[PDB]
Amino acid sequence: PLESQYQVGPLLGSGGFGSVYSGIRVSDNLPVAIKHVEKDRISDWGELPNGTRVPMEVVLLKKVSSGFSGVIRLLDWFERPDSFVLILERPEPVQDLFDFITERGALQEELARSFFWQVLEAVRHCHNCGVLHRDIKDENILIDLNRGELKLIDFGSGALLKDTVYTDFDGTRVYSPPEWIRYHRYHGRSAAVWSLGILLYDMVCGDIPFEHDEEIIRGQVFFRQRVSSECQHLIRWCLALRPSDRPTFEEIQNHPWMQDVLLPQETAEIHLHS
Ligand SMILES: N[C@@H]1CCCC[C@H]1Nc1ccn2ncc(-c3ccc4ccccc4c3)c2n1
Repeated sequence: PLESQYQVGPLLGSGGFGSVYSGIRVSDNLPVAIKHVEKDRISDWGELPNGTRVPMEVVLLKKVSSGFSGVIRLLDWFERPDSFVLILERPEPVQDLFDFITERGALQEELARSFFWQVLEAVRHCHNCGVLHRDIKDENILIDLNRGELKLIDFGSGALLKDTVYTDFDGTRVYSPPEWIRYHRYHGRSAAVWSLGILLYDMVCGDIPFEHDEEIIRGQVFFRQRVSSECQHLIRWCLALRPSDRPTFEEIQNHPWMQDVLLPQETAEIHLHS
């Protein structure tokens, strides 16, 4: 088979996640993203039913890639002596929610609402498939700027969803809940709902609410921009210091602020086109 059925293009980015490149599938000019993960930097390993020892991201993406969904799909993967190479779907034109907020600042509530709903729909899909992302943030959300469809990326800090406590967090500290900071213990859904509150505030305020551990432990949110009282209410609910006091994905989606959402194409025509 060999790994030269893809044509390598510009390096999209690099970090602890490895290196991501823009690619093209030679067989049908399909756009793809190629991620190279060094074997040494793999924290949590997984195993495929056939016995192959692989990165956990491959396990979790195979559980959620039975599309369609708001999750970037794993098309293929390869093993090399000192690395693993993942072939993922690449929307085009595409923009990162982090870069989108860097350019446009605080998003209008109608846009934040459409974007936030699609994340909820995507996260619910991962949970329905027994996968937990565990690093929900603007940097891990791509926008298909023509279709106005958002898609989740980077399951490298994810895990299989479980009803017991997690005592491992390899995600963004400023997006981590107070219970992780204090006890180094959290539960999947409530820790996902905290991060969703950090995300919605980031959308509507143009920045995360907390920079340091004390601000997190305190969990008191100051609104720097004009934001509706219903939106502030949902944010503060998602950011309840006690996990049990946070909403469920159903309660978030049934909140008065989450009503009369736009469809992806309407959002792109009103807010993204031109
Ligand atoms: N969060 C960054 C946004 C801009 C490009 C580099 C990104 N860093 C990462 C980190 C880990 N992963 N894991 C998968 C991706 C990924 C997947 C598909 C992509 C499609 C188009 C553009 C970037 C893409 C990034 C990724 N990007």
